Amino acid sequence: TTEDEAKKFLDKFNSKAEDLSYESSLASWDYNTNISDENVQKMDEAGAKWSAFYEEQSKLAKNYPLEEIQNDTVKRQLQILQQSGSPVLSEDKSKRLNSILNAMSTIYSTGKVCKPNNPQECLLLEPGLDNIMGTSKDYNERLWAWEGWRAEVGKQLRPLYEEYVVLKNEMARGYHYEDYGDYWRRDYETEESSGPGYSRDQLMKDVDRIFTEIKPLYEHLHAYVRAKLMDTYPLHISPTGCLPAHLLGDMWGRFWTNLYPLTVPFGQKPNIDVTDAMLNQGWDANRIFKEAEKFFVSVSLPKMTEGFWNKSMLTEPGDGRKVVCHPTAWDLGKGDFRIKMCTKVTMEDFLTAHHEMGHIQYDMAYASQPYLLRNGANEGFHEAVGEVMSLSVATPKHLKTMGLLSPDFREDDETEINFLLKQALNIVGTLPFTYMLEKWRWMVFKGEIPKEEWMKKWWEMKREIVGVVEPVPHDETYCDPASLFHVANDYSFIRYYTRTIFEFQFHEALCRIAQHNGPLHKCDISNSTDAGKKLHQMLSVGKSQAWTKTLEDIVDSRNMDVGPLLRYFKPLYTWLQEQNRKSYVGWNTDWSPYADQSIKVWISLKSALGEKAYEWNDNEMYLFRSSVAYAMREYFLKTKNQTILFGDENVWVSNLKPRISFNFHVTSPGNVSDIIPRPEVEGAIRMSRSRINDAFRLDDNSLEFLG
Amino acid sequence: TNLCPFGEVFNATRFASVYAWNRKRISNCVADYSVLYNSASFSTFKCYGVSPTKLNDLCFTNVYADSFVIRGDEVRQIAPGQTGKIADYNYKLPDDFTGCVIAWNSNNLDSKVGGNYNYLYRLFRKSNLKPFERDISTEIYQAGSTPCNGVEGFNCYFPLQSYGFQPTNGVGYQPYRVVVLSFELLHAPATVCGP
Ligand SMILES: [Zn+2]
Repeated sequence: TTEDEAKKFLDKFNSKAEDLSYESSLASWDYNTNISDENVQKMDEAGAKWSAFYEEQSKLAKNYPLEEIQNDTVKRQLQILQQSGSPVLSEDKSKRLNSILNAMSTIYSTGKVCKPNNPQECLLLEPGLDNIMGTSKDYNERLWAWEGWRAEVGKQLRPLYEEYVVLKNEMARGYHYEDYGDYWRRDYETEESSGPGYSRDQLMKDVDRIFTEIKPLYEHLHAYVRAKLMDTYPLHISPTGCLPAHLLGDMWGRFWTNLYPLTVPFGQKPNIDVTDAMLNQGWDANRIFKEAEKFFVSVSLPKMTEGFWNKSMLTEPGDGRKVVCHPTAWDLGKGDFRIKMCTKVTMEDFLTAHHEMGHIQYDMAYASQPYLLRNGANEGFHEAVGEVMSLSVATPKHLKTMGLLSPDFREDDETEINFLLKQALNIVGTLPFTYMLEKWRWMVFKGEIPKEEWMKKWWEMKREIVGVVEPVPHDETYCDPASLFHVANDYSFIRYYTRTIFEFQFHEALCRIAQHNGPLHKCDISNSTDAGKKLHQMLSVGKSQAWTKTLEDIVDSRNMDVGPLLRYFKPLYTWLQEQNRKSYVGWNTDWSPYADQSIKVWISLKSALGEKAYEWNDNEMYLFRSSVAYAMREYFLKTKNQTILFGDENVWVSNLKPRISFNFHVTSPGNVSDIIPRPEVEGAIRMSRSRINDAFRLDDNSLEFLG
Repeated sequence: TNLCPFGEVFNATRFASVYAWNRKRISNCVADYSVLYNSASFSTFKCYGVSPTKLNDLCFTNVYADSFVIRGDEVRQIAPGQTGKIADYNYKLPDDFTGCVIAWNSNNLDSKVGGNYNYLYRLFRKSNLKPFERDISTEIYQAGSTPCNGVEGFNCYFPLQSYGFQPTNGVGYQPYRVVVLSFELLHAPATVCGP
């Protein structure tokens, strides 16, 4: 029968795959713990040996009909094998695609933005632009770095990205999925029985719903932050419009954590920082991880293995070892678990250590499963199991019975609101950001957004969904979404959305098992064997079950509830409402920081609509912007005796309509921040309005300027 | 009246593969089985029927010492009534086993950087093994119904795979050396007594 054929087929695949990736994991661990060029080769060799074998076994598994197989666990193993990692593409269109992906990664990693008054001080993203967008309170400086990182690097990705979705669709369609988005959303597609199956389109419907339930709590946080940012940017933020996209604490606005010094509810009271107590008490790396190991075993989980202690890299080394050390939790295989992290004696790295070991604990539980099922239920389970541990440990109660907090320390409600907000800027501020991004990409892979509408539609959803407005208008030469690491490196982004919901579902569930009374953010799972057994039962199944069921036997619901999240934030939600009584809640989609200084133009409809002889296109827009620059050039020379060399690059068109109307403003040539005031631009146009109507053959009722 | 050559079985340079497990015949010698059971070098020493304690005051016709190598997870399968890739296809013990099962971690002697792959095991067999049966055949295994005709391909696999013993593996994947003592009692001279 065709089940035995696949049962023995997987038996052999398992016997070879296990060691083929372990030698691959070893080869990449040798590199990450000692960067060299020998290790880059020893890595790529084992990676190729693994990929080639995975292709071979995905083809040989393709001709195993899933219809006639009456066992479910072996069904899922074949599914992973057939779905992923096949060839469906020609050798030329595959080579072409690989070059596009490396180019996008290299450009993002090596790109830099130079200064306006010193072009030799060019600055990379890490750590140069990261540090600016995360700490600067200078509007113009952040605007330079924001716009500069979208014109010098983003524009380079627009042609590469356009070709990248085409080859991804052409590949995804060959896997018999609708789009590349359809191929991404397959990870949530389960099979369930004793019940109805979760489908790929059901993920989109549940994600739209969850956002609409987050919109209230976000609108109030968005409104409170807006009112606070008004104190430090008085004349740049409208109290009812959107938020400038370059003032959100980083380059993109993915998190608002770096806005806490400007939005702290009660600044006079600092947030709890344990670092000084750890230092004075003489803590080291070992003490941090042993205290994390003690925490997990206090929840009836297993302690680490001496293979983890004797082989992992807990600290940056001696003797000039170049190490990529950004915290990761390696399940190399064959029961070999390690953690690579340049841990320091801080509270941040103290929580991160519990997060990493949280990944290892997940890895150890499902190690008993077959190789293809050794993974989280869906792509959001791992990084949520990681963060739930970080939640309970960061609490004042836990630090109290650790020796890092005085027993005479009090927890008043003023600091609780400080903590809740510090969490919300990170956890809740990212949810609309994460949601519109994946939505935009889903819509691009489906084809619902033509390439000539990409940036038009991209920022419409920014003002509508996230309520943030671009500081300068971007036409379709930009590729602003690709300015993010995840977009330009072909990684999913909904996994950060779903993990956040699953995180607090887990949290609210385990705090009920642990009989925790009081507010949810003060919970702690330590020393609860009841709560740890149910956790290990979910971690042990791995990927061998419907994630709906796997989630059902922890939180008692088959579905994805954002309830626990809003329940976790009710203390801040009811505080924000009382703090928003005197300001506006919501945003104005049409406002922009460049709007009032712009000038509305009305293209003449020389014939009704669609008569395309006239009815201007991209090339006429260049001629119009160059004609405006001339008028500005001529004006300053004839009225101020100044040689200011404007160009088409200094005329910014917004509110574009399909050859009907648009706005435009002007900036100083090498300084995007300084906008030429509107009355002066109006005068510069009057002086040469006869010269601009001639070139387009219009007669001053056809070409109008609304003022 | 000499001492049984257990140092040949236990202190051997290289062990045999599990599919091709070794057997040493032991006769006409004195054996102090209390050195084995009171040695701290072993991770497993389990007996069945006979008692470890002070039963080196018995007699037997022949003592049989089987030896092979497996990974830690598979040590449980060297026992009466166990199932698995080892107990079914490589080494099977009878329900009425009269002997002992000894084991010890051999990560120091059988694991190599890059990986030691000399130790093999059987992954497919048309039927299970009878107790103490050895199958050293290398016939291509037929899983489908198309004739394999002695060549591996779709639904036709080579029956023996290779243990990937690395020194950095977990304990369950680390190599373990195993010695299974078999005590035989025939209506016969009973040469190996031992005081
Ligand atoms: Zn993580």
